[PDB]
Amino acid sequence: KIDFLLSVIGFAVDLANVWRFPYLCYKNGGGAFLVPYLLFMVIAGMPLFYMELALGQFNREGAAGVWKICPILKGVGFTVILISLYVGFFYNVIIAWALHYLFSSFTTELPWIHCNNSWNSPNCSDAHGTTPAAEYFERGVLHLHQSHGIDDLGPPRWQLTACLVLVIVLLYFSLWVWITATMPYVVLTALLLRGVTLPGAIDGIRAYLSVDFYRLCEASVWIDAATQVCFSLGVGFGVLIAFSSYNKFTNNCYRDAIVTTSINSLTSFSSGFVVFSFLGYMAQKHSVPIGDVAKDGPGLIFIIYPEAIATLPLSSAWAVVFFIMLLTLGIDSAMGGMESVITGLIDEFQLLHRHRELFTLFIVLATFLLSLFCVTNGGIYVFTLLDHFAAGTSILFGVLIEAIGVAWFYGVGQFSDDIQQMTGQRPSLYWRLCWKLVSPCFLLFVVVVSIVTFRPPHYGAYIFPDWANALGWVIATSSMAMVPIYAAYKFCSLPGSFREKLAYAIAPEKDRELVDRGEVRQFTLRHWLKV
Ligand SMILES: Fc1ccc(C(OCCN2CCN(CCCc3ccccc3)CC2)c2ccc(F)cc2)cc1
Ligand SMILES: *[C@@H]1O[C@H](CO)[C@@H](O)[C@H](O)[C@H]1NC(C)=O
Ligand SMILES: *[C@@H]1O[C@H](CO)[C@@H](O)[C@H](O)[C@H]1NC(C)=O
Repeated sequence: KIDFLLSVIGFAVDLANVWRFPYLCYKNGGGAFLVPYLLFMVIAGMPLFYMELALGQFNREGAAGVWKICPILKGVGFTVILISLYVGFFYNVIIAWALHYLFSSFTTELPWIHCNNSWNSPNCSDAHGTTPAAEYFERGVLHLHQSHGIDDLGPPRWQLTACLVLVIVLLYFSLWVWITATMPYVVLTALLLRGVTLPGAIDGIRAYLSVDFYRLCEASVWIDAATQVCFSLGVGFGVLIAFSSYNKFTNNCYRDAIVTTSINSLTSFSSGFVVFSFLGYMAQKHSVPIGDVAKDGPGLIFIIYPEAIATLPLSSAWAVVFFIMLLTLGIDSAMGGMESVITGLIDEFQLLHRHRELFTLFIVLATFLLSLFCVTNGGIYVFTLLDHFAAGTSILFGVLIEAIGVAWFYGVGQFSDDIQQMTGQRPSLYWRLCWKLVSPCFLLFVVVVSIVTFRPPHYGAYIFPDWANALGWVIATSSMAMVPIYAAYKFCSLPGSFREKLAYAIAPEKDRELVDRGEVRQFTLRHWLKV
């Protein structure tokens, strides 16, 4: 009842709809990003959500223990864990920035209002060049002007290192909801009501709701939309399976999938609406076009929202409340992502059941030491590289392998009966077709297009060198290469001839009685042709 609805709210809003979605909408065409996003959502965001929810609820294992249905494909369980670790590495930095801004908001005069300060260049325009908020961010919080690229980083900054330490301590002691869940909705509604009334908001709304029919012919908005759907829904991170492994057996995993995706899409739409409504007003007030008012990067919202707060009556209170909300949202997301990895590695190995605090300490210390790279002078370059290369092709490859392993090796007709065991009904033809044919081919197309059509990352005008791209590709392939290695190890470890090795490697562990009598279900084509 109310506990069910309060659980949907927690999954409906996260840091991926407030921080990344508007920045990806602005980077691509305004309104040309909403067509691939909605198409990919409808096609392969509900089937995958349903699949992971049901798999976790039925097999009662975190991330790699659910692969008793196909022992040879356990490498995706480690791939998703590596992806989660990589994501958390740069996920901590956003919380550090939010803490910095929250501490800086306790003033009678906000520091990002005018440019008379010591961190301002002559190229600053006051309501007329660079805006005071972007200059304040870059040259007072990041100190980006002292870095000459990714090959020249410098020592870490002592102001942001303290925030990172505080975030790490809080996360560890939280890992070892009535107020925390309904605060972002109130804040976003208030911001939307404010931004609707601003003089130049209609132009931004029109640019947001207009679809450009020439930006859809480029193979970048599709990849961005697919990766953003994966980021927002949590598919491909190992989080949904781990969360659902604790749910009741006779739980309706279909209604949850139907409702959570709808509410998530509505929240994403509202966030983009607010951001573009403020962008239009800024562009009108600065006498510049909408596309030439900011840079495409993870500095949006951090540049926009302070300027929106500055126009409210008592701006200090609004700023404090907004940054507290952002801090809580980021903490929740990071703690969930880290708990996924911790529980997966605890379930996998047996010695660690006597190493709980001494394992969480190791994980958080490694995360802190790896996040220390992004608090240097040139940390935004490392942030951009990580954001481009940690997920994307690797996460889509992992999702494709998971879908293939569940729908072709185990069997969609057996998955349906497993669902019908816990819930009184079984999936219809639409769900089975989407699981078996529609989703895998689209995922394969997106993966192939992403690999063949490579676009180097950039931050405004800086173009990354060759070795940066090589290191990024190594980082991306490190998690992807976990499937063939485990497959080869599993094949070589099992005893018997080739046929017996294959039979024990592809058949489920609950079918050993049938396999021992020469009754392998995967040695006939009726099993592979059945939808
Ligand atoms: F095991 C679980 C325990 C708790 C939760 C809570 O949700 C967290 C919301 N997720 C949204 C999806 N994000 C995508 C990954 C990004 C990321 C970031 C850093 C490192 C790695 C990955 C992860 C976070 C929750 C909240 C209300 C509730 F009622 C129940 C659970 C989930 C699973
Ligand atoms: C900046 O400060 C100087 C000295 O305090 C002052 O003369 C100048 O007018 C200020 N700039 C603006 C735009 O007011
Ligand atoms: C700032 O403006 C001056 C002109 O007054 C210009 O010469 C300089 O290049 C500008 N700085 C930039 C664009 O970084």
